Amino acid sequence: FKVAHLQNSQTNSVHGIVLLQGNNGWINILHSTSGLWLMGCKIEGVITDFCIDYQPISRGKFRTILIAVNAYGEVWEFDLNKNGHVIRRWKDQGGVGITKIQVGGGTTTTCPALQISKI
Amino acid sequence: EMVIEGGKDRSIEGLCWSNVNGESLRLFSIGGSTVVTEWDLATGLPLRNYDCNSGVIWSISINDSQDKLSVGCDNGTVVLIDISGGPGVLEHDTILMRQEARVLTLAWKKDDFVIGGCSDGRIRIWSAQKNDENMGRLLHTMKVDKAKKESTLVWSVIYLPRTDQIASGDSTGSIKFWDFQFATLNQSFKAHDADVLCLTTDTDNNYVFSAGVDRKIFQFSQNTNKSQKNNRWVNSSNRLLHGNDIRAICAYQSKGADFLVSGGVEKTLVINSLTSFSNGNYRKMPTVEPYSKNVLVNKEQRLVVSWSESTVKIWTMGNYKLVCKLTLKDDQNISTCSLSPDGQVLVVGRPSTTKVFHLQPVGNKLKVTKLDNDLLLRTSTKLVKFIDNSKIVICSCEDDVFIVDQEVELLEVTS
Amino acid sequence: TQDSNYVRTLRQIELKKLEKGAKQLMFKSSGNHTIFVDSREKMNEFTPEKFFNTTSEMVNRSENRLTK
Amino acid sequence: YVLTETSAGYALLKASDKKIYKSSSLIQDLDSSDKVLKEFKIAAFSKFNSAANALEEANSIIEGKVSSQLEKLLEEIKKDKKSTLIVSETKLANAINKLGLNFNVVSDAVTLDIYRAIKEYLPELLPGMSDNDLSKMSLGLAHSIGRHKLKF
Amino acid sequence: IKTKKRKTLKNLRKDSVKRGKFRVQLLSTTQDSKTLPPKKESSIIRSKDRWLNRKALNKG
Amino acid sequence: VVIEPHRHAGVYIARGKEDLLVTKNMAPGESVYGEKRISVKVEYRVWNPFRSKLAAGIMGGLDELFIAPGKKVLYLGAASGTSVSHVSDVVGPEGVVYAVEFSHRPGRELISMAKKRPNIIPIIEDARHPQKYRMLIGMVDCVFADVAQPDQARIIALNSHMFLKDQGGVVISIKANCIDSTVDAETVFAREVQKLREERIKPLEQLTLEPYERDHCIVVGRYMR
Amino acid sequence: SLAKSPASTIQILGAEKALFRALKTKHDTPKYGLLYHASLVGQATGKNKGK
Amino acid sequence: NPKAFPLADAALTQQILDVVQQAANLRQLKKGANEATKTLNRGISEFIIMAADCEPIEILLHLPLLCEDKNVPYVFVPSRVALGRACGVSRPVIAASITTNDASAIKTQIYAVKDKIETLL
Amino acid sequence: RYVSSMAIDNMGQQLAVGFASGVISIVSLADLQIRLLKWHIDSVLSLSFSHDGSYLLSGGWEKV
Repeated sequence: FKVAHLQNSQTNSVHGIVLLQGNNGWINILHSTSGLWLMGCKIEGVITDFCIDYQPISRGKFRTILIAVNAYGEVWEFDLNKNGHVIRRWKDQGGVGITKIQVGGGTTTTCPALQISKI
Repeated sequence: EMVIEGGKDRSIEGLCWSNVNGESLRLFSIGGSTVVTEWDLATGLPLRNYDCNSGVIWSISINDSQDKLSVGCDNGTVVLIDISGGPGVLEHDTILMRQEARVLTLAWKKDDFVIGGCSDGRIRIWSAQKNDENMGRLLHTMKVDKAKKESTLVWSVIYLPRTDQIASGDSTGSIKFWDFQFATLNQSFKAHDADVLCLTTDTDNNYVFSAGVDRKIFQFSQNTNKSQKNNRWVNSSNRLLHGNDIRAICAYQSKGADFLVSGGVEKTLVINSLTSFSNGNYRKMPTVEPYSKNVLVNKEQRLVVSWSESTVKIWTMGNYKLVCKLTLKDDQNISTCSLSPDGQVLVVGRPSTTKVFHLQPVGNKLKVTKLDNDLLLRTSTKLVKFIDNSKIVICSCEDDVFIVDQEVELLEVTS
Repeated sequence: TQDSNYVRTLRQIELKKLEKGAKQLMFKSSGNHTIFVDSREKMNEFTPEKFFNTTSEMVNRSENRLTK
Repeated sequence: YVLTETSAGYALLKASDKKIYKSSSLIQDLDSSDKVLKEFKIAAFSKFNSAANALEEANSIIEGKVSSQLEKLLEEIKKDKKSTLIVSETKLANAINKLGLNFNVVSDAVTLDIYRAIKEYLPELLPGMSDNDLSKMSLGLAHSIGRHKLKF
Repeated sequence: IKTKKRKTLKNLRKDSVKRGKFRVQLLSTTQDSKTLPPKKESSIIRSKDRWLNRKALNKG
Repeated sequence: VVIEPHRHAGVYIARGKEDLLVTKNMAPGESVYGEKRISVKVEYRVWNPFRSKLAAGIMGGLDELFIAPGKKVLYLGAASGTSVSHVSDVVGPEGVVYAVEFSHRPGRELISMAKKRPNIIPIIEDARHPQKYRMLIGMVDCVFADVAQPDQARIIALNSHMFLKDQGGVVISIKANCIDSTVDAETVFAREVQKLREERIKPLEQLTLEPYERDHCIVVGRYMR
Repeated sequence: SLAKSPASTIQILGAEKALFRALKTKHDTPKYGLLYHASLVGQATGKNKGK
Repeated sequence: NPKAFPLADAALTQQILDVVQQAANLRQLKKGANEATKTLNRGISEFIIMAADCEPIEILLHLPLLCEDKNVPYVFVPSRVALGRACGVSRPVIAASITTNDASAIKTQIYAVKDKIETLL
Repeated sequence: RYVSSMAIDNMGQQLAVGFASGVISIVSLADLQIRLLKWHIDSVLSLSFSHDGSYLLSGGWEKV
């Protein structure tokens, strides 16, 4: 699992999501306080790892992107501040057994932002 | 209007229409075999048996603009058949890039792409766009959520043109909607309890109807403006109307007609409304409406003849007693039949030949003997109706009206 | 590695001797020969020397039958 | 009352029919020729017969492998213009020179039978040539077009 | 005659008998080949209906 | 050392130290592909039932092989001279073989052996468009098919309806995998002989050539009309 | 026929009798062959002309 | 590249490169075009994998010409970099031959992948 | 046709009508299209939405 932040995008209300990597291609995203299943994102292949990217939009609004990798090397990016819909699908140049993706240089799940304007 | 009968050990699994604007209707159909069969609607015979050049056909679909024909075969092939050569003439075009498992259902996106659900639980996407670099090779593969304790088969695949999705029903009962570009799932519903054999949609793709062996018809709706701007189907409704199964479903929607038609293992047809499915009413047709009869009686001897597929049977009133039957197996298909007044000679007749049998009541049984006439043995018969005890009138399947035991002048009709 | 080279070239010698020895032999054919005929009496009869023309010498081995 | 366009190289041949155009494009089952029926039905009307020149041979070869509106077909349209007569084309994909200007063309399902007849008996009566000469000019054209397409 | 009627029926109906190394097949008729589409492959039809009547869906 | 003749002249059996099948020469002096050459004053090229496909049908026994020394034959599938060399040997210098292929990678050696033999004329166009070589030759006496494409019956039906005279021969070699794998050779060969007698090809014989090729057949037929 | 041969064959291509005697008894094979007279191998000196 | 016949799609290329990785662990592949042609000459190759990614593809398309003589299956995958990763070396690999064995642990996987290859020939 | 419960969400887009027969029906208030939810085998006694409106709590005569 990985824990991340999500914005409601009709209120400016954030809440934590946990993201579980499942069997088929599935990522099950669910609320970190109530445990309610919010959405799910399925990639095509053997899901091996995933990471969370954030991008700011305006004052006090950001957008959460799930970045999930096949074993083969093809990467899906899901916008999940709306319904968990794909916005980009690209392919890793080379790479055949893919174990771990990570982002960095901004707020990851391991360098987390304490304040929403610091995302 | 008409009925086109097939004979012993013949079935029909898929059939598609083709009407290029300005030309006649054309009706192709697969059976459980290696050929496609195109029928001319006049005679009620096959006018073409095109043997597709790879394996046993499992599904058939027609291109949008209807110049090409996909047949999806048991050895994993998808074969394109060039249809636009005129009614009757069918050419082989291209075998698409092969695979292992049999492709059980087909659909086209447009003239461009062809989607196919296979028996390994996957959904392939090939490009049938001629004069591209990737023509014929399979562009994408998607895998549905497999059953835990048995193999999964994707049974039904349609393309939804208003959005850009593929709807797919498989043998777990789950119905999935896939974004075509990015080739990936948007949302999965766990709708039925067993397989989803057939699913269809309306014109503007505000509804998707679906049905299978658990005999309920589910309706998935996207009619709200928020549903259309969010691309979110909801599992709207669910009806239980059929008795055993639903193996075929289709929809028609026009200015004075909006109905979905469904039928299955129980032999009856069911009509529902498209935009008023859950609310409105429905009509379960009778299992047979005998526009072409299979039973007639003769008042002398109080007897009645009745023919099912390739056998006739005769019984008398008294109670009742089965006096004779003719399971003629030199025959393969039956059609209409008539007895002589006085009950002497029976004549059975199909669109390929006809045959006449003298009958003699020998008591609690009959004796039946063929009487040879090669004109009858060569002629095609639709109707035989017995002018006299000897004279009959014959309507041929190629619009001939003979009088035997010779030719009625018949004027022509404005086309 | 050099005794592996020795065994490999011995194997290649026997490989080439095998292929260009079997190229100059002739093997007896074993194929399901099938003949298509008319209505039923042509099938009921013996196929009467339609390509054997002797039922003793030139019938049952097919590498070269003959027509005298 | 009809012509038919038959080729053997750069040498094209607009051979006319010994019957009507409807009789040519309607029955076609009466030839069955040994030699005499094709010899009677045949009529060598026009023979735009070029030579072993590689330019003219490969030019008509490219126009035969593509649509057939070559200069020899324009010569046939010149040398058959009587009353916008009926023509029998070989390939249906030569529709441009089939119906371009004053020629009622027909090539469907019995034109192939009459082309079987006239192609069976091209050398016996149409030219003043012999069988080895026709095979030699055919193989010269064949080697020319082969080395043209297959580069060297 | 009760225990061999299907035997003499099939042995008079069927064709393509053996002749030593050979096998003399009958060619079929344009009559049947132009009046009807060919028969279904009972292997695949049995596969599809046996699937739809598998034991895992409790029919009744 | 003793050459006996076959049922078709131009085909012989060189008996002796190796009782093996053989044809004549129309190439004076030389082999083309390293096939063995037997002289008996007169030069002879060994045919191989494994290297070639028609030789396997001859070795399995083809009685009315319509390839015969007084004809001209159309070969739709050689790709190289390894069979049409022997067909030009058996048809002799009286006739002509039209070796028509599509893939121009071994068409180089096809044209290279057609340089040496005037019997062999090549066509480098695909055999589903015979109209593109309308203007080259017509009215052959026997077609041969060795195409491993799925539309074998349609390709040779088009070539025989355009270029085969009546009552002539059709020899078609059918690979089972190029049509339908996973189902046996008996059903796919029955399906193809029915598909070919849908056209005006009366089937005469099929044989399976089993010691030379896996799951192949050679079907001969006479072109009706 | 030269193009469908591996690069090791193109190395030893001239020296067949030395090669096959040094294989049929277990000795060391040559390293130059017909390619020894190339100008680059002329520029090299030592064991790196084998290289 | 147009002249790289049969090219694999994503699922087939994923299982091809999976069997390449386990053959590399079992020391059952010859990586490189010259070693692939040597196994083609000696007849000890199960199937050939090539890369449709080399900037002269004519340094490859000669081993097809002796694959079709020994009727050994051959296939193209789109990335020489990924083929080198699968073969388990640090360089890009242009071609790789999975060698023959009869006591091999991955014999069933090799046979399944080579049947999926010879379906598309 | 007797209705024993109703609920609205925080936007007024959808509305839950729980009937005494046991069914629930979410109407979409902008266009009055309904969706039926049938689980309660006796009367529906209580309905609520979540804050985002994507979950519906229901309770009835079964103690579930």
